[PDB]
Amino acid sequence: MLTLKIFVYTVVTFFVSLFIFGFLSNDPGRNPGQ
Amino acid sequence: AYGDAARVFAGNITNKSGFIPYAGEGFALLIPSKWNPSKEQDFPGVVLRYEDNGDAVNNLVVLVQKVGKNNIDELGSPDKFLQDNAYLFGESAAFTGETLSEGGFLPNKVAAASVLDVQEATDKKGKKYYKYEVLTRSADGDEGGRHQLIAATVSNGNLYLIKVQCGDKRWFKGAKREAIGAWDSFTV
Amino acid sequence: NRFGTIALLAVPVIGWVLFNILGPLQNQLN
Amino acid sequence: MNLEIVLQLTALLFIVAAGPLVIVLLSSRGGNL
Amino acid sequence: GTTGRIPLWLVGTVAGVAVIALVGIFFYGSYVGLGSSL
Amino acid sequence: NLNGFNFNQSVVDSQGRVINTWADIINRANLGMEVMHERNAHNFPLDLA
Amino acid sequence: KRGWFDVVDDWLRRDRFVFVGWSGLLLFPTAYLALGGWFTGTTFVTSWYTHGLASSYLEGCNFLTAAVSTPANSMGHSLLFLWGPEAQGDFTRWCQLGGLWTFVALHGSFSLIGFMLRQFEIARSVKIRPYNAIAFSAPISVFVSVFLIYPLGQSGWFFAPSFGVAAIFRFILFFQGFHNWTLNPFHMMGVAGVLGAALLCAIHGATVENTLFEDGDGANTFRAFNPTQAEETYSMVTANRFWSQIFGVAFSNKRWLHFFMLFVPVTGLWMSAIGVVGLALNLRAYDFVSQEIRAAEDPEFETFYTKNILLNEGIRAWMAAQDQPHEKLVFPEEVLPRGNAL
Amino acid sequence: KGKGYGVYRFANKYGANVDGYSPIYTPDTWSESGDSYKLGTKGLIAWAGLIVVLLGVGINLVISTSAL
Amino acid sequence: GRDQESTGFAWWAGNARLINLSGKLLGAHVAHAGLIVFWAGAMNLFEVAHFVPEKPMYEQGLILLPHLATLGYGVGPGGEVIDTYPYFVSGVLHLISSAVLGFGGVYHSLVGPETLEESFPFFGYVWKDKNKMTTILGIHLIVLGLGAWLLVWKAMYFGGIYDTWAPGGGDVRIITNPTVSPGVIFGYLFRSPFGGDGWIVSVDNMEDVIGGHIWIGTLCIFGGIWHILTKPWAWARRAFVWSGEAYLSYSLGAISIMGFTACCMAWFNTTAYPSEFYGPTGPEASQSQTFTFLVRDQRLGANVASAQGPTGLGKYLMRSPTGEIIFGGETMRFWDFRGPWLEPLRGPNGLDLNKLKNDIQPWQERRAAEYMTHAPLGSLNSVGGVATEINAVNYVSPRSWLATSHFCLGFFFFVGHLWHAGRARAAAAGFEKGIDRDNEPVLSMRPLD
Amino acid sequence: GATGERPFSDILTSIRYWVIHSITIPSLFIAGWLFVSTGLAYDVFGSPRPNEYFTEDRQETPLITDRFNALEQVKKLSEV
Amino acid sequence: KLPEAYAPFDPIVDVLPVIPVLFLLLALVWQASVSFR
Amino acid sequence: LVDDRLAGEGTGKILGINDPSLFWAITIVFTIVWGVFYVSTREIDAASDRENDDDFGLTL
Ligand SMILES: CCCCCCCCCCCCCCCCCC(=O)OC[C@H](CO[C@@H]1O[C@H](CO[C@H]2O[C@H](CO)[C@H](O)[C@H](O)[C@H]2O)[C@H](O)[C@H](O)[C@H]1O)OC(=O)CCCCCCCCCCCCCCCCC
Ligand code: CLA
Ligand code: CLA
Ligand code: CLA
Ligand SMILES: CCCCCCCCCCCCCCCCCC(=O)OC[C@H](CO[C@@H]1O[C@H](CO)[C@H](O)[C@H](O)[C@H]1O)OC(=O)CCCCCCCCCCCCCCCCC
Ligand SMILES: CC1=C(/C=C/C(C)=C/C=C/C(C)=C/C=C/C=C(C)/C=C/C=C(C)/C=C/C2=C(C)CCCC2(C)C)C(C)(C)CCC1
Ligand SMILES: CC1=C(/C=C/C(C)=C/C=C/C(C)=C/C=C/C=C(C)/C=C/C=C(C)/C=C/C2=C(C)CCCC2(C)C)C(C)(C)CCC1
Ligand SMILES: CC1=C(/C=C/C(C)=C/C=C/C(C)=C/C=C/C=C(C)/C=C/C=C(C)/C=C/C2=C(C)CCCC2(C)C)C(C)(C)CCC1
Ligand SMILES: CC1=C(/C=C/C(C)=C/C=C/C(C)=C/C=C/C=C(C)/C=C/C=C(C)/C=C/C2=C(C)CCCC2(C)C)C(C)(C)CCC1
Ligand SMILES: CC/C=C\C/C=C\C/C=C\CCCCCCCC(=O)O
Ligand code: OEX
Ligand SMILES: [Cl-]
Repeated sequence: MLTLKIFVYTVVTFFVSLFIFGFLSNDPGRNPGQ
Repeated sequence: AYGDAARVFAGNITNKSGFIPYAGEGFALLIPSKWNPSKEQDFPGVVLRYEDNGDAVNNLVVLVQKVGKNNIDELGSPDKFLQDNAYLFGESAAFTGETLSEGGFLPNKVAAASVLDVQEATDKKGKKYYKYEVLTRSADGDEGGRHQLIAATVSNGNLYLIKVQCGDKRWFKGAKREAIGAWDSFTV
Repeated sequence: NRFGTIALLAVPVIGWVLFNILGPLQNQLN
Repeated sequence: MNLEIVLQLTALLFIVAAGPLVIVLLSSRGGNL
Repeated sequence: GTTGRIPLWLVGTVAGVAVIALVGIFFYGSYVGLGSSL
Repeated sequence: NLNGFNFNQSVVDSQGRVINTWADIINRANLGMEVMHERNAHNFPLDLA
Repeated sequence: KRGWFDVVDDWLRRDRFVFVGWSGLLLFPTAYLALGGWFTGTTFVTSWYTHGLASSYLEGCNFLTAAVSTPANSMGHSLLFLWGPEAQGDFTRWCQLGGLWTFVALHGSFSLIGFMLRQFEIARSVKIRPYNAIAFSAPISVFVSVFLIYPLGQSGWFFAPSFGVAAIFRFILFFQGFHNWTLNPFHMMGVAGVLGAALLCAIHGATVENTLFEDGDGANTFRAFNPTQAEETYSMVTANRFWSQIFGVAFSNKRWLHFFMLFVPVTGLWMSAIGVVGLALNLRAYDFVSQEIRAAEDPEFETFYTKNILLNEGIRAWMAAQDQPHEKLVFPEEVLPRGNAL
Repeated sequence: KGKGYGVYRFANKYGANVDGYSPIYTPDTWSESGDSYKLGTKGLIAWAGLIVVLLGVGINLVISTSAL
Repeated sequence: GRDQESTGFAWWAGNARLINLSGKLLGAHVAHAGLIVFWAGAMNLFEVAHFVPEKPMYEQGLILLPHLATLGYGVGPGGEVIDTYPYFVSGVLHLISSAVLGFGGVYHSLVGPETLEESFPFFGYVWKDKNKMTTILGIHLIVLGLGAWLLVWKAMYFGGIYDTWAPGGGDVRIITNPTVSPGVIFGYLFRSPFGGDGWIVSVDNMEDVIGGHIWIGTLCIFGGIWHILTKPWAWARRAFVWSGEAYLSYSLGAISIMGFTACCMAWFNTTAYPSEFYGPTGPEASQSQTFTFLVRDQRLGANVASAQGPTGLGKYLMRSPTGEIIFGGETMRFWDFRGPWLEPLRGPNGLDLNKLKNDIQPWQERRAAEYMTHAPLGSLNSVGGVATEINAVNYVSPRSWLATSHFCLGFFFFVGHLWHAGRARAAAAGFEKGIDRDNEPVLSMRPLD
Repeated sequence: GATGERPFSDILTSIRYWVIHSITIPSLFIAGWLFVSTGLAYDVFGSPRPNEYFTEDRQETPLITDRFNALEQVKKLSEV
Repeated sequence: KLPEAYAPFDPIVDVLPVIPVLFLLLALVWQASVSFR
Repeated sequence: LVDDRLAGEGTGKILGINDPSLFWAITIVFTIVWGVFYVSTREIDAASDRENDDDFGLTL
């Protein structure tokens, strides 16, 4: 059961870190406006 | 037509005591105004029955039975009189079996009655009364128990008895006032 | 008599309306 | 018609009448609205 | 005779006050009298 | 637990008796479907939850 | 225009603030009478002698609890005319007997007929297509099946809906307790249609309002439109791409979009009407026989369907005594179904 | 910044905007009468007398028909 | 004022015409603050004038008075109101200060300078000037930290605050040893929001509250000083939208979270919201009902420990899914409740059978009965009891009002944050007024599959 | 445009309009008040006054059982 | 209740809290008088 | 007891960490993603054809 908890924690933190550091990567500049 | 004007700008309420007086054949009592007449005759000798609009558990009934004795004490002691008239709380005749899985009940018993208070007193006229206060509990335990108020007397060779029922749930929510008022107003 | 009171209340209203509007009403009719 | 109720109604009328009174005063005199 | 009109915003304000007073009277009458549970 | 309007026993006649209403019929239906929503899950008279 | 018909048609089909038309002669009197009957019944007429309740402002009821009540069950399906063999010309006793309900219903049905006729006539005068008139068939069918066909297949008008808020709520609860109306596939289609229509309305409004075109310099975009313009005011290509990448499918045809918008709620309401027509004869999808048999044989099998069955049983048992005074049901407190401690 | 469109881009092509197409407040079409009361000051005085009398009658009737 | 002719904003969006007018915006904000103080004072005066001493606070529909009671003003041992003068003083002070605030707002909105960037350079700002906005943020952070420290000083030196867990009944104590342990402070903050944990709503003593307030005051002061002396870094300039509407959206999201937290704290907490002034909570009423029924049935000669219910689980006492002895029935879901009248009967492994068999006190029984009858159930027209009751009781719990109102406010302000964040992101990019017909972005992309 | 009637904005801002209608609307309001207060509403539409819900004869709710004698039955039930 | 010295001013207190709603209505009235320019 | 379980629900742990392995997993994954982002954040900024001065960002 501890292995499942470790695996789920790893997956969740991976996806949340992806979300955070993707929205930190100059997101407002990705628009078609001139 | 009628011609009666509407009671506009009237600062008085016609009835606010919460009780409606009743004059019967040899007895009188104050019936709660929020109750309605009923057509049920559960006990022998029923001459009056009223039940609450919001709950049929709250009710009162008046029994006038024929007896030989001219006085209430000749029917026995108050404990003996209550023991003889134990059918007023109903019977568990439909349940025919043995069980041991009840909460606070004797074996093979799904109901019980706790005699909380007994009293013997005489009215202003000089007629003796037998007053009881019981709390009957069920195996399932609906309403958290039922409160039974009984006042019995004998007049002109007939036994006059009143039983007022009120669920505990309504009893502690403020409906004990009407039940106690109806119980204390029984005059013969 | 109860309806008579309401009718008597309504009479001056009709009188006033007729007094205030008779001219233009007659003009519109022609 | 209680005296307390009459006083409450009077106070409510005074408070309510203080709102449009400013607007009426400023509109009648041609103020900067 | 009497030149001039009535402001439409004044008319609207008076009508709104009247309907609000009517609704308030209805609520007060709901809290006392007939159908007030007491 | 901030329920809807409760117009139960609201219309009362001069002597104090209760005149029923469609709200009271709805209340009777609610009482019918209340004492049966969980048969054996209750040990005490009030459903405070 | 010289004939009587020609001059009457010239006056009736005139350009006016309120269009009268040939259908106005049927619509306006009946609609006015129905509205007046409802208002009079809710304000002054009571329901003490036909139902045992109070249903008027005069007796102390608010907007929610005031209604025009149905006649007693003894009257059966009588049309209850003011001059009929029951009221016999007495207006006060006609009102007391419940004749205002039939008055309102019979005038309202003809008002609905007149309104569809008015839609047809106005569409023909302006030289367009009668799809709006076709769309009113769903409300008319709902009204016909609920207020006429269902009571006509029952004991009497007593089991019809009463014109009020709490009365309609009681009607809904009765339909749940006795008919198991929630478990009817036709009602399920009706619910799906209504909810899908609301979804379509919201999504179309938002999509049009958020794909507009820059036709002005102000932040208030409502002033950059002109009804007589040629170009469309929003970007169908952009809307289609957005909804294709978000949802997976999207509209590419405005005509198909708007026909689907018309089609969904009408079909839902018609299906619900068919369901109520079937229910008029107590042909209710009430139970699953396999589930009942399995629960009877095995005292351990329980699903949500059985719990709903028990709830319906409780509703029936506890509402029967007061909802149907004619049956004169006296129920001892020990025969009513009840749970433990509740 | 503005692009020079104004309130409506095609104002010249279609004449005006939606506001200039279907107005709901046109004082030009208002009746020439109605801005002056023909009955004058005497009519207003008669109206004041009538409204005072009617208010008194109404309050008297409301008080009398009620239960005080 | 202005008009749609020279602004482009309609009358229903007229407050957007003063986005770039610093003086008028300041006047509007000052007037709104005056309105808030006016409501506080007027409501306090209304509640103090309609208060009777024969009924508890929660039975009279009061929501501002219990806030002053928890600060130890005009209350005594056990939670009984003794003096009602400090409430009057607070209301009068608020109402009088509202006049000054309103005059300042009216002046700054009507006849004050329209744009204070040329005459008052210290107070002037530009929405796109990051340094000035950060400086203002730091100043207000310092002010908030001072407010938190002001709250801290009350519980220490100026008479203290009401403590519902004090020995010998609740009373106004003085907090001498606040909990400033990093492990304790971080335990509340990074706790789960689910049952049993409860996040910060589960704070169960006033020492933790005072320690957390010391922490928050120090943090706010340090952060204000940090922001006054610095400017946003590259990683912050690369991630945010810098405009007034964007800042508004950020604040809206923050205060929506705050509103949801306030709703949950009002519904669930018992330390900062004593039941003596707010009434019983949700679980508290159920636990009280089970307790009083157990007491009554025990007085009738029954074995509560060995009593068996209809389902075979236990009528009065059962076991929680982890082992603790808990009350039986449907109140088995509320076994996480912890109240001052129930803790003395609880041992290391749950409820103590001997303690509740021989050492139950009449004051505990009275508290249980009172919290049983005053359950937080009611209707919209203020009718106490379940939905299938009669018109006899005029009562709705103060917890219900606060919880419902603040959940509604929190949800609506979350929606407002969504609206304003979207509009700010679109307007900064430059397509908030629609798509450009000449250069439509979609027409330049390759078609999908 | 316009269908050939006086604009509502023109009518509602007229001294003549507000002189005529300073009498009619209050007159109708007072007429309705007098209709209710004089007891006409009870008599015309047959609604029970608060003291006429239950008579000394019957203390239960009324019930109509006959369809063709309904007039006489409701006359008997309404007896005071 | 209010202190005995402030008893005569009780009716003033009973109507205070509606003033913010009156303020919102007053803003609407001012916009109407300005004629929604 | 009959069986074994983690026995951690309703306790109040920081981030639900009862074993240091969860902390190690969280920290390692976060650090890896942060390092990957940190290497490239210089190149990402240069796509705007502007320098990250005090006037950088989406402004209005
Ligand atoms: C950093 C980002 C987030 C990371 C984590 C995200 C996890 C997401 C998981 C998926 C599910 C969604 C979240 C479920 C939350 C359930 C909250 C709950 O069961 O309970 C909420 C808890 C309450 O905790 C309670 O706290 C209580 C406190 O205990 C003690 O409290 C007092 C202490 O003195 C008394 O002594 C009392 O007797 C004693 O019991 C008890 O412990 C209870 O058992 C416990 O449940 O509140 C709180 O955590 C405080 C408020 C929390 C936030 C607001 C919640 C409400 C709003 C929901 C979201 C918005 C909805 C609207 C917008 C919709 C559209 C977008
Ligand atoms: C505009 C059309 C209109 C229509 C379609 C209806 C429809 C209806 N009304 Mg309503 N009504 C209306 C207007 C209308 N009403 C008006 C203006 C009033 C005055 C307030 C009323 C007042 C009213 C009352 C008081 C009642 C109704 C009721 C009804 C029903 C009448 C049943 C009946 O037997 O009819 C009569 C039958 C017909 C078939 C008539 C048609 C006969 C044709 C034209 C032949 C003519 C031949 C004849 C021998 C010669 C006559 C000519 C000569 C005298 C000049 C019916 C649902 C009843 C009700 O709803 O009960 C619940 C009822 O009680 N109505
Ligand atoms: C929360 C309250 C509130 C506040 C403080 C403001 C504030 C402001 N509004 Mg906004 N507004 C609001 C709500 C509010 N508004 C609402 C609800 C709407 C929708 C109807 C609008 C719609 C709106 C529009 C359409 C406009 C504004 C504008 C303005 C600003 C200019 C004021 C002015 O020129 O006219 C003030 C006009 C008058 C002379 C009326 C004076 C009445 C006074 C102020 C009443 C308050 C007095 C009080 C009774 C007593 C205080 C005195 C003290 C001693 C106690 C001002 C800062 C204007 C703007 O954009 O400026 C550039 C403008 O164009 N507002
Ligand atoms: C009023 C509230 C407030 C607000 C709105 C801001 C706003 C801002 N801060 Mg400031 N700050 C504040 C208070 C505030 N701060 C306080 C009290 C402190 C002292 C701790 C600081 C210290 C601070 C630093 C050190 C930095 C900022 C920075 C910034 C900017 C980056 C936005 C950001 O947070 O990234 C979005 C948020 C995140 C990606 C995650 C943050 C959430 C944290 C990690 C949660 C856990 C809390 C943390 C471990 C603290 C311990 C908890 C406590 C019990 C001790 C932004 C302008 C940055 C900057 O630009 O400076 C010029 C920066 O580097 N702030
Ligand atoms: C705070 C920094 C935020 C940075 C930006 C984040 C952007 C959004 C990212 C995605 C967020 C949603 C998904 C999160 C999934 C992982 C979390 C999870 O499931 O934890 C679930 C775990 C459950 O942990 C459980 O713990 C038990 C013992 O207590 C047992 O050990 C269980 O085995 C264990 O699973 O809970 C936590 O990790 C606690 C999280 C506490 C968070 C505190 C945040 C404080 C600062 C913010 C305050 C406001 C927060 C919002 C409040 C209002 C909301 C309306
Ligand atoms: C126009 C219009 C409208 C409106 C309506 C209405 C109905 C309104 C109203 C309004 C109003 C009705 C307002 C009011 C206001 C008020 C105010 C603003 C007040 C204030 C006050 C104060 C501030 C006070 C103070 C005081 C104190 C506290 C103490 C003692 C003294 C005194 C009293 C002074 C409508 C919607 C229809 C539509 C559109 C248009
Ligand atoms: C029966 C009958 C008849 C008829 C009659 C009529 C036709 C009547 C009418 C009547 C009417 C025609 C009435 C009306 C009424 C009305 C009312 C009563 C109203 C009210 C209103 C209100 C209350 C409102 C409210 C509101 C407000 C204020 C706010 C917003 C919303 C609303 C709008 C809702 C006849 C004789 C022929 C024959 C026999 C039978
Ligand atoms: C600008 C503007 C606005 C706003 C405004 C505002 C928001 C204002 C506010 C204002 C304010 C916020 C004010 C206040 C005032 C206050 C006062 C004036 C007070 C007074 C008080 C008193 C007088 C008191 C007395 C007393 C005492 C001392 C004790 C006890 C008893 C009594 C209570 C009697 C509007 C919306 C219109 C729109 C346009 C623009
Ligand atoms: C007084 C007190 C206390 C204390 C408290 C404290 C100390 C607190 C703290 C708190 C805190 C310290 C908090 C914080 C928070 C934070 C947050 C909430 C954040 C957020 C963030 C965000 C939202 C972000 C976003 C983003 C991303 C992710 C990406 C990119 C973009 C951006 C940046 C936008 C206690 C409980 C002991 C007890 C009671 C009392
Ligand atoms: C080179 C030295 C420099 C810096 C290192 C400093 C501190 C390291 C401290 C702790 C690292 C392990 C953290 C463990 C967190 C708690 C885990 C748990 O709760 O089991
Ligand atoms: O679980 Mn589902 O439903 Ca909430 O109330 Mn109590 O618990 Mn049971 O009963 Mn009712
Ligand atoms: Cl339980």
